[PDB]
Amino acid sequence: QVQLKESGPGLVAPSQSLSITCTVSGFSLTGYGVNWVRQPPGKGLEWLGMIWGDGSTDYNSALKSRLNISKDKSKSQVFLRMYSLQTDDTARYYCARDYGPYWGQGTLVTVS
Amino acid sequence: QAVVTQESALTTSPGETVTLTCRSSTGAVTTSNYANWVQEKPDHLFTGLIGGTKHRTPGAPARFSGSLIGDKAALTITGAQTEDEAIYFCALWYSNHWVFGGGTKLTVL
Ligand SMILES: C[N+](C)(C)CCOP(=O)(O)Oc1ccc([N+](=O)[O-])cc1
Repeated sequence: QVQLKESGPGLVAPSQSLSITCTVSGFSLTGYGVNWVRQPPGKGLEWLGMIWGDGSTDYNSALKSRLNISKDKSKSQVFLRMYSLQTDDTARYYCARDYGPYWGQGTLVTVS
Repeated sequence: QAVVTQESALTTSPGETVTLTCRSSTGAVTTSNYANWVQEKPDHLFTGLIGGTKHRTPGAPARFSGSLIGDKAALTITGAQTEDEAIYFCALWYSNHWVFGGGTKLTVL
């Protein structure tokens, strides 16, 4: 059994930034990809980025500048980061394992 | 830019065979686009159904099956249940990103 888990920070203020952590488990972080998908409250799913099992990471073009996916192999965590927080960023954020899929609970992130 | 299309919603009934279909704006969906199929349950529960255009995710029930049909991909349920009532999502790998469809609302009556 696989298991991912979105351990992020409660609300967040406009202008300030956020940071979320994916604690994967049940497998090696170099053997697959991990994506950060996010869904605005009452809205479509949206990809923000991915981080190859090798370390390469691609980014949703329009959200290039604010992100940063990365991961600590030993800690078994994958980390994601936006900057310049605004209202339309209040969404639930999830990390998905490649080759599955295998989704994470998510974790609502508000923005006040 | 690449827009993915799914049927907004579809109605069925128990024991029936249903087909949801993820298409592309650029052109025919292929094996290159690695079609992913995810089910959204209430309280926001995503569960992987179909992987690699057609690989049953090690968990999805045998009644879920993926494949390409024409210039598009498709998820079919063969003998649907009440509990299959949810919104299904599909993503399309366009080489370096992932594009999500708008979801299909499937009412099981
Ligand atoms: C395009 N890429 C490489 C960036 C992501 C592909 O991952 P996937 O093919 O969607 O997941 C997969 C891959 C393979 C199997 N299988 O049964 O061999 C199933 C699901």
